[PDB]
Amino acid sequence: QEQIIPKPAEITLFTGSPARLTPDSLIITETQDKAFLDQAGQLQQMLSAGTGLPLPLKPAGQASKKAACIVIKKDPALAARGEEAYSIQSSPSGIILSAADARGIFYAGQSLVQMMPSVFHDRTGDKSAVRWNISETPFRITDYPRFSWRALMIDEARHFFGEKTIKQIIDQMALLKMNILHWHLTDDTGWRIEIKKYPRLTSIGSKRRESEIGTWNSGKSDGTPHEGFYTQEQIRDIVQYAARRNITIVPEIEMPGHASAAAVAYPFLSLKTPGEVPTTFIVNTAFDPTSEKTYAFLSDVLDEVTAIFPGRIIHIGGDAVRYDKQWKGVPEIEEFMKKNGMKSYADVQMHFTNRMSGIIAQKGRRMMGWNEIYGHGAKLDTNAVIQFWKGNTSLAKNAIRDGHDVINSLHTSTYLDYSYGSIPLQKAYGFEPVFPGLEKQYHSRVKGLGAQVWTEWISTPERLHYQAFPRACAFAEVGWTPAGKKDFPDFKKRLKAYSERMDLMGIKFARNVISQIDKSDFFNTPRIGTWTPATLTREEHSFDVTKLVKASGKHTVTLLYDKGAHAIEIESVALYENSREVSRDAHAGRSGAHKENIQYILNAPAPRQGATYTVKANFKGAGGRDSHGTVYFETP
Amino acid sequence: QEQIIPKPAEITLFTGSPARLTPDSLIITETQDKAFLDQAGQLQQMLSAGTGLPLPLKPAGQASKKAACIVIKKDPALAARGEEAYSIQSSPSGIILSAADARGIFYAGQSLVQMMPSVFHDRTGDKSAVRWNISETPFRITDYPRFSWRALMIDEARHFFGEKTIKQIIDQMALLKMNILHWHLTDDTGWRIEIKKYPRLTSIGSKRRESEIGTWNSGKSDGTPHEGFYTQEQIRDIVQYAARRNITIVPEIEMPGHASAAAVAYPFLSLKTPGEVPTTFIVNTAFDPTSEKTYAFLSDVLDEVTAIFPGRIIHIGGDAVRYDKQWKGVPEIEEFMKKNGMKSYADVQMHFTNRMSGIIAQKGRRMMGWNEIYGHAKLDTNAVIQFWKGNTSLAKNAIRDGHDVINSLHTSTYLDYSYGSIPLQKAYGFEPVFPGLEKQYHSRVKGLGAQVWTEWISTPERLHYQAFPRACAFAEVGWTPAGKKDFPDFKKRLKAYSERMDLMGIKFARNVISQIDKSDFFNTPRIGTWTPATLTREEHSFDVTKLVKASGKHTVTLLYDKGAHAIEIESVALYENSREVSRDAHAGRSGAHKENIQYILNAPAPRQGATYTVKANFKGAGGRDSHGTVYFETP
Amino acid sequence: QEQIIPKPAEITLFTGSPARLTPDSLIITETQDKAFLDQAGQLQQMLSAGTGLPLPLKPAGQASKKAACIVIKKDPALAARGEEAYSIQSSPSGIILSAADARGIFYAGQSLVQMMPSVFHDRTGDKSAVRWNISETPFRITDYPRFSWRALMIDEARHFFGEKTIKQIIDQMALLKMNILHWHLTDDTGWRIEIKKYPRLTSIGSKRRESEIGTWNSGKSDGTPHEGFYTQEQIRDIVQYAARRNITIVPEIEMPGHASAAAVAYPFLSLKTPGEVPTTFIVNTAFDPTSEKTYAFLSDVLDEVTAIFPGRIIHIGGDAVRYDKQWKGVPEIEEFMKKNGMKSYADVQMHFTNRMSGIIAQKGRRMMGWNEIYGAKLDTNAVIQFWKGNTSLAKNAIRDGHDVINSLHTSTYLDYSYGSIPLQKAYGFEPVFPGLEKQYHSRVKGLGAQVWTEWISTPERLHYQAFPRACAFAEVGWTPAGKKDFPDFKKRLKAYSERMDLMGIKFARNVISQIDKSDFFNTPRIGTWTPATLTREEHSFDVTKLVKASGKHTVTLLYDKGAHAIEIESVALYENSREVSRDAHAGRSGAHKENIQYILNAPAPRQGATYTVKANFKGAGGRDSHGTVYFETP
Ligand SMILES: CC(=O)N[C@@H]1[C@@H](O)[C@@H](O)[C@@H](CO)O[C@H]1O
Ligand SMILES: CC(=O)N[C@@H]1[C@@H](O)[C@@H](O)[C@@H](CO)O[C@H]1O
Ligand SMILES: CC(=O)N[C@@H]1[C@@H](O)[C@@H](O)[C@@H](CO)O[C@H]1O
Ligand SMILES: CC(=O)N[C@@H]1[C@@H](O)[C@@H](O)[C@@H](CO)O[C@H]1O
Ligand SMILES: CC(=O)N[C@@H]1[C@@H](O)[C@@H](O)[C@@H](CO)O[C@H]1O
Ligand SMILES: CC(=O)N[C@@H]1[C@@H](O)[C@@H](O)[C@@H](CO)O[C@H]1O
Ligand SMILES: CC(=O)N[C@@H]1[C@@H](O)[C@@H](O)[C@@H](CO)O[C@H]1O
Ligand SMILES: [Cl-]
Ligand code: NA
Ligand code: NA
Ligand code: NA
Ligand code: NA
Repeated sequence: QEQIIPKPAEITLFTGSPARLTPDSLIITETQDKAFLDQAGQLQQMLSAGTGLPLPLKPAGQASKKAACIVIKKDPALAARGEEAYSIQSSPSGIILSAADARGIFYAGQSLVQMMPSVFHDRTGDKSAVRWNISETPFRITDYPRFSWRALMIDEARHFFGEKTIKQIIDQMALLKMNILHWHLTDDTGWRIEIKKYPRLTSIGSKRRESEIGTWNSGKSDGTPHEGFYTQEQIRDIVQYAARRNITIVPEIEMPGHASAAAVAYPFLSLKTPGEVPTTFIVNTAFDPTSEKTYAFLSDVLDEVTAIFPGRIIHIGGDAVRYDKQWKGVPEIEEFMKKNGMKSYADVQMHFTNRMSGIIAQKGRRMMGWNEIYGHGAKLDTNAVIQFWKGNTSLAKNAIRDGHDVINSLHTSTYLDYSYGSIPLQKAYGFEPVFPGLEKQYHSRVKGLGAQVWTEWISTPERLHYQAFPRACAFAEVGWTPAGKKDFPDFKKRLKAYSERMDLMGIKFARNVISQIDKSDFFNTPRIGTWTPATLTREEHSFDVTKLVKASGKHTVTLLYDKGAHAIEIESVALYENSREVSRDAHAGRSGAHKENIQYILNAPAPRQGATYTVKANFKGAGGRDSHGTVYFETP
Repeated sequence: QEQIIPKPAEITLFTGSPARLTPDSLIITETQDKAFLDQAGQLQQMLSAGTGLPLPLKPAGQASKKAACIVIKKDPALAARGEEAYSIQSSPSGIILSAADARGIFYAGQSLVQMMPSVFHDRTGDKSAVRWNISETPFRITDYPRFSWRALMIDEARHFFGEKTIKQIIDQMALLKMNILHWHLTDDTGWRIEIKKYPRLTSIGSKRRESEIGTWNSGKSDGTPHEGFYTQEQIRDIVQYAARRNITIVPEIEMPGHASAAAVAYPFLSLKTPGEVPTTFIVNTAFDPTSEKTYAFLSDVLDEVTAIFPGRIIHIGGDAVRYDKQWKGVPEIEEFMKKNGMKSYADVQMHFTNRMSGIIAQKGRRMMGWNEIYGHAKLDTNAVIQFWKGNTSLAKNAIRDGHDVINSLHTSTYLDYSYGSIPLQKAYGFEPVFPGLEKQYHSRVKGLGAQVWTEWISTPERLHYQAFPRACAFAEVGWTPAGKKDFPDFKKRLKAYSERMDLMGIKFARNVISQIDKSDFFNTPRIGTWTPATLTREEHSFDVTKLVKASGKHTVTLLYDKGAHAIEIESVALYENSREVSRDAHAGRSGAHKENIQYILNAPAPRQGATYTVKANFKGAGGRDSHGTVYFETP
Repeated sequence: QEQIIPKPAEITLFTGSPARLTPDSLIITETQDKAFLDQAGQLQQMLSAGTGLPLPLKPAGQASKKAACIVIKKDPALAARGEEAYSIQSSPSGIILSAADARGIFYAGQSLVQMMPSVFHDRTGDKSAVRWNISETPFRITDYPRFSWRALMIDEARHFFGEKTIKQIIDQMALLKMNILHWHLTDDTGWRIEIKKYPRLTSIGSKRRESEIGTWNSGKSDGTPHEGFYTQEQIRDIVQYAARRNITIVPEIEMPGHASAAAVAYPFLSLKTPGEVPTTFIVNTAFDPTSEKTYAFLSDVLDEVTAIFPGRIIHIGGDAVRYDKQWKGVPEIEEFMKKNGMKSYADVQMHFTNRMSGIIAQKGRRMMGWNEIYGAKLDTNAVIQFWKGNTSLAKNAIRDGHDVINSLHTSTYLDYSYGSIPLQKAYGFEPVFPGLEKQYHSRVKGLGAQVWTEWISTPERLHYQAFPRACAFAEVGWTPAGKKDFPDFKKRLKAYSERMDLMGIKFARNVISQIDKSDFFNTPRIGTWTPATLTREEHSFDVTKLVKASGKHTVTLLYDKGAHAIEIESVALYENSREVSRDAHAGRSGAHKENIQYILNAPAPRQGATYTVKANFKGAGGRDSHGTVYFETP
């Protein structure tokens, strides 16, 4: 049925047969705007490669007749919905793609691919036999993002991955309509940008002798040198590759902290420069806030950043320095503080980060940073963007009420380096970027969200995939789909289909995740009973569903363990019409810490007026009766 | 691909590939008989939309052997088997559908449909993706019905469903080759046929304030008015729609009982007319059999019935009046009985139905009624007797007296009953020839009828649930030769046929189709049992040395019989002497509920002089009180 | 790679869509070599019938490049790899079949068949519904056999099957690229070759009253007469049937032992001729080696053999006579040993086989025999077939100038059960004798697998014993040693089995999923269980050092000894404390074994983390159980 991730804003389904691309189908451009023509050509190349169909570009050929073509239109009425909005009208007569801005057409194409057979992505095989149907019926889609900032961050400073890997990540982002690549390119353990005025930033800072592994303070090492960096020509190519796929790159140059690799290259940049690039991930060196050379150096670097990154926003990091380890007691710090009348080390960081916002602004750019740039001593430039990642949400809300745009990256929801125990798939999908205590008038200041793939413990592309996917798919939906249309069980079904595409595209996403059952699948589902140690003193259990049996069809009963030392063993679940059985699903299930076949399918008859309907479930405690659970009843 | 329900009478399979309908295929008529030409237009129109292929009608001689074409022949050889017989000769040379009467061709086309992909029935399906193969090999089919009367009754008096629903029912009947729609159109709770001479029959009799729900005497009501009736224009349109699909409509005007709606419309028609159309289903009002105006009124009604229903037979119901509630101690009745020398209230009823049989005969029609109309001024010998009661001697005597009889034993054919009361198996096992009837009389047993009473049926979907799939079983009972009936095979065929019902929108009962029944194994070898004593060990050995004669798949079925505990099955293996040569190790459970109780073993080509042993590892589930039987099928 | 059995020697895959044959496809020959034009017509006939496509032959230059065409070229470069070598270049623009010798084109065709839908083998199947793709991508194959002698032996002396059955055996051999049919046609219990000069060999020797069943000296029999033989016309027909499919027939006339049938027909041929053709399989009668009549009679037989069997090599068996039962204490033997100075009965047999090898050499042929023929003079060109695992003897045979074939009986005797020789043992067989030095390897020309038929009385039982282990021996004979891979072979054997089904081969269906401890001599062991360990349900096995890549790892719990099995409920993989994969299903590991393999999805490993396999199992009826837990990577 409907399988697009993100789920689009407005969908209208019609009855009949769907559109199908054939060897006779054409792509017609009914506009002269060349931005739309460039998108049309890029759309032709993509669709032809994946389907094998020729799909040549023509403004003529009429619209054939019984050969559904692709029509690209420029519809001004969608402009109220932003430059990323588009509409799709699909029927056997035609497939019309419209947008106010050319970027909408690209996203229309991605929706088109996701409504076609997944084999589109196969690099092998006979595709001349595929039925290239667009969904299962005719339809009208009007679509647009809830949030304008839908970001994925890749940390290449902790471990470098390179052009091939990041282009493959960009491909996943575009297919999910994520539009910001936050590129964390500098940190203590690596510097990954060629700066032509300062060659040692890469010739020294891009190489280290070994890497700590396992976890922080593991005492374990791989004893393996690690190096890599991007040349400025590579960065230009990747910027272009991303922009063609509707993605703006936000570069991050960490400061005043996370500066070890830069300091080793040029030791005057820090008051406590390490002897070599750190081999452990527990070292955080800080730039010297008391020497103009620091600011002069950083401004020269930022000059080259702006020449090769056209995006308006530059991320400085700006998270808190480890004051005790780095500045406390250093004479250059204490005198600097006494002179300028500063009471705290945090005041010294605020001074640095405020000065950098003026340096960034004088380059025609806009500064972004982690929420410490805002506070907790003068105040920060109102134009600065704040990425919230930790603390009381009152800090983000205070910044919003003071006039800052905010990106919600609360680390307990969005840090993809964490395990699936720490952030399960349902926690990623249930993330709500708009802080709940924030008054409605302020909501438009929450521009969106960012998911972070930190790479201390990620050294291969396949491990990067394992950590980033499938949860990045959830964040793409949180960023795009209207809040009122979010639906976690439905998202997980669509995720199964989408996981075929990830396989064919080489993405080693986490396996044991997509098909789990969690209690969050059932907030929108009726509850018909429970079990307790007391109800386990019998094995036959009856639950009334009279009010829920309104029509013929399939009903799914789920016995979901909640807590207790013991699971339940389930023999069968049946539906009774009055006192007679009319459907039974007999199969062994176990609902406890592990959930094994806990869903039972019941076939309801067209209801008998005046009859009662009862779900009867035969189950008992497994090794004991300390078991609590809930019985859910789905009526699709 | 012998999927057809009902099972055809004679089939001979060949070797090779089957015929396939392409966009080149044609339908050519090899006969000028107009009845065949009208049916060919029907066949072409149906098949074109189902398959999405042109399938053009071209006069004979324009047959290109590029593509297999459909040939519609007329073969007088088939007349020995009646007007509904036909033959299908299938091969890439072409598909030849022959028949002595045009009705045979229609059924040939329905069989054609059940041999093609089910996508035929999907209206929005991608039909151009399909290969329209007729079954899977060449074949000759010589088909005809065992019984001439294969009827389904729809009650629209209790609840009215209307034109769209009844055409949908007619469609399912036609695909199952059922040929009689018994239309129960009047009863106590409704009158659904427009009678122009007596407009209150519909203006009053077709409306009631509310309906009892749940069951008789429930004390529950839906509080919802219910109304509806067919105009005579609607009935003519539905008569033709049915006639196109080989179905004769037998109308029923209930009498002398089930008269409440007629009486309330015209209170002189009953001695105990209710004050309003009953809101419950326990009220059964009787026409007044002592008054001439009653007979003249009903004779008038039947005049209008005959004008719009072309069928030869008119049903009156004629089941017993509730004598003690309606007639006993009523002065008119008691004196009528003295004047006529009658000793029982049944005598009064029989006088009424006897007289109605003459009134109907004089209109050039035949009366039909339930067995109450038959006994030992008198009953027209051309009357048809339909039996709800299992009384073989009464049917014997009716046959000797010259009556065609129809068997509708209510404990087997009443589809308003639950599946506990009448399981699918019991419907399929129904034998219309009354048990013990001497063979001399079998030929007057003209068929069967299955009844959908609608007291507790208010939607088309619930009508489907009660009517199907047991109506499929009766279609087979009525068509298939008795010696070719095979319930296990019917169940396999029904599983396929239910795909068609799904796409056609028939909300049949889903849980009743794919059961395993103990009767399935009556002629399957028994290699062992289990008892509480044998469940004290995990491993169980059964000798099958004398049964393993060829390589291939052997099926072990561990079938629970009785006891408080099921058995949980870990694996079943085949041993050649002391060597394991096959093991099916899926988890199974056989008890009150059946969970994967069939185990597939691959036998080697048998080795001379070797012992073969089925070893089954199983134990009691929760205890040892369990008995069952182990069956062994060869390929 | 492909699904072809045997695995080709060199494969190169590319991205994209595969070549596809259509009704417009043609077969084009770009060589004038008439041997290639002949193979091309035979290929056309075979492919058009299987696919239902017309596939007409067209000359180079008169074709439309609309559809993919098959192009047949002669490539002398492949000559260094022998006459059976070939290459295939396939893409949507064409399918080029190349070979140095016309025999290679036939094997190129057999590989094409295995890369197309299996409906090819269904004579009645719906062939027009099928997309005739050559595999799933463009590819380049260069292929050639490792061994030149890839033999299957069928014993029709013990039980006669006949022409229809041997031809369907030949069809399998050809699809598997086996090139030698070793035809065991004479023995104690039957003589199956018509010899016109000695008509009693078949009129007497081809008939027996009944057959022993069960096992040797069972005392049981079937009370059923059994008879049959091939006429010389039938032989010539089967010889050319094999030759059209790249197979040379090596006939076998057993001597000096296994002679009962011959002797009963002509009693002067043995010193201990039985009274009737034996009806048990333990009787082994010896020809009389001390009498000139025997050699004259056998030379006459071999004259007729050479006229209907054209191949260079004739097999005599030559295995040891039952000396104590047949020759010891016989006056003619003891006097013959005195006259000639022989000290052992084996010397008498060696004199016999040595002399037969000269008789066979004088007819323009090469003698072949079991290792007893090597250990007046043995013809230096004789071929030695080893049922005995004796490397020093094979080395000496090679040093004395003999080609040798390896048929180690404990690995290649397909009359044995699958317990004695499981599929994996057949596949793991190495024809190069263990310990043989490299300089001698070139004289190991291949292998032979033997279907003895004492206990095989039907074609279907022949299939059950012969297949699928014959499929493994086909791969041993052809595939390079370093490209062998038993798991991948079982994967391909699944697909090859559809072809066997459609072609009527009643192969043993259960054996591909058998598991033996021998399956795991080269698989890591991550732990064991013992009566000690069975006191708890949860068990933990470290696999930190073994998790190196993403994908499916397999845990096998294999019972070794003890009076009790274990019942298994679940097996899970843990990354530190995070459960990351769980295979929950019921299994049992004891005298019989069910579902004892558990499949786990490893993520891309996290450097420095610990990976732990956790398994739930307990004792079945007790705790006297010992086992080994194995761990396989993807
Ligand atoms: C602002 C920020 O996110 N800093 C670090 C980040 O660099 C990374 O090390 C992460 C790993 O979980 O932990 C954070 O404390
Ligand atoms: C979410 C997070 O990373 N929190 C802190 C962070 O401040 C980091 O800088 C480090 C300092 O030691 O410890 C972490 O626990
Ligand atoms: C919540 C839960 O799964 N509890 C136990 C489980 O830990 C396991 O010990 C087994 C014991 O029988 O089944 C369940 O009773
Ligand atoms: C002759 C006959 O079938 N009469 C009634 C019928 O009208 C219907 O009410 C049915 C419901 O089961 O009960 C029968 O007694
Ligand atoms: C006859 C029968 O099925 N008995 C089963 C019993 O064996 C056991 O499985 C139990 C599970 O708690 O359910 C019972 O209904
Ligand atoms: C040399 C040789 O293989 N001789 C016999 C062979 O004839 C056959 O009887 C086989 C059956 O197992 O046993 C072998 O010992
Ligand atoms: C090694 C082995 O299988 N031992 C089993 C034993 O554990 C128990 O299960 C018993 C049940 O029948 O049978 C024995 O053969
Ligand atoms: Cl005998
Ligand atoms: Na569509
Ligand atoms: Na407020
Ligand atoms: Na003799
Ligand atoms: Na672990």
